[PDB]
Amino acid sequence: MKIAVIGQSLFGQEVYKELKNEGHMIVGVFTIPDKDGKVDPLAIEAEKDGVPVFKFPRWRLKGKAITEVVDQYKAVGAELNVLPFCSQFIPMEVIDHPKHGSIIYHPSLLPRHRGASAINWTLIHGDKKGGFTVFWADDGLDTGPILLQRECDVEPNDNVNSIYKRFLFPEGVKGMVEAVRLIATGKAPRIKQPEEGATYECIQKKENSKIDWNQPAEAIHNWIRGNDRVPGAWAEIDGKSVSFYGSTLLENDHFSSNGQPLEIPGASRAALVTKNGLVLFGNDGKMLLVKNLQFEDGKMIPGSQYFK
Ligand SMILES: Nc1nc(O)c2cc(CN(C=O)c3ccc(C(=O)N[C@@H](CCC(=O)O)C(=O)O)cc3)ccc2n1
Repeated sequence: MKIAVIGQSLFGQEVYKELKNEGHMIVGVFTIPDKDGKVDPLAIEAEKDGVPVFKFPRWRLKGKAITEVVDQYKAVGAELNVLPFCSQFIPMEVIDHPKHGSIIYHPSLLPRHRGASAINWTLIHGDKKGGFTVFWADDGLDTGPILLQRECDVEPNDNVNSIYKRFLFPEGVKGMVEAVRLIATGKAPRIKQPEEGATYECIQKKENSKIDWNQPAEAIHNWIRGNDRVPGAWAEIDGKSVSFYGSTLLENDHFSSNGQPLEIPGASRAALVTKNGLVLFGNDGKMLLVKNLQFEDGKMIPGSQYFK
């Protein structure tokens, strides 16, 4: 069938590639404009195939959909919109335009974790189970009826990147492909989302990923891994804004074997720089270990080397 792909990043590219190699006509790709001279991977792949690439900076403006944008989209004649990882909220005149409407990839077990930072919050809350959902877009935020859903285990030391690469990405690509296949054969369902279990969380940017030190070690661990690597949980250390990556809960050891005292404003007590990384304390006195630190200037250094 004729598909419009509205998304970005490598996930958008992979969904694009699998759909076209299943024989669907990609009549248009609608991704983000290039910034810093870099073309989005989805735009790159599509232009090689002679598929029309669009790079709208915005779809809606002052409450309403932009007219020029909507008519450019409508011209490609999509029978279905596929939104692999669309970072932009889409006007209903676009969503409802195709024969089959629009389906959306979302990396949480809806109704839980509605919102664009669902993966982050899956970890921040320390969910034991995560996964993704392919749903039919409606006017609400991640509220549309479910087409399919897939579940995975959350590992105690999973960060965003690791659960994304192990499961959410590869199985998500196959889920998007299977969903389109169900639509084509005309047997895809519309499972209305249950009210019970529905949650919303804010979008995770750098400013609101600042660390609250006044929590148990486990909650700090979940927070840090839940923002690793983007946007990157951070805290003030000696006047500078320092980002934390690669957290693991740590019961061992005393002390663990000495190490160097590092004062952190707001921390329940002083941290310890050790040979294996930065040991941090929660308010319950328990410990976590952070492998990597990053200052505002982007260079990553091992926590063991803070003083060196
Ligand atoms: N009609 C419709 N309905 C949905 O549920 C959508 C979900 C998504 C995916 N998403 C979260 O799962 C999602 C992604 C980004 C955003 C978002 O708000 N992005 C911009 C705003 C873009 C805008 O306002 O147009 C931002 O706040 O940074 C919202 C939801 C994308 C488009 C959607 N369009």
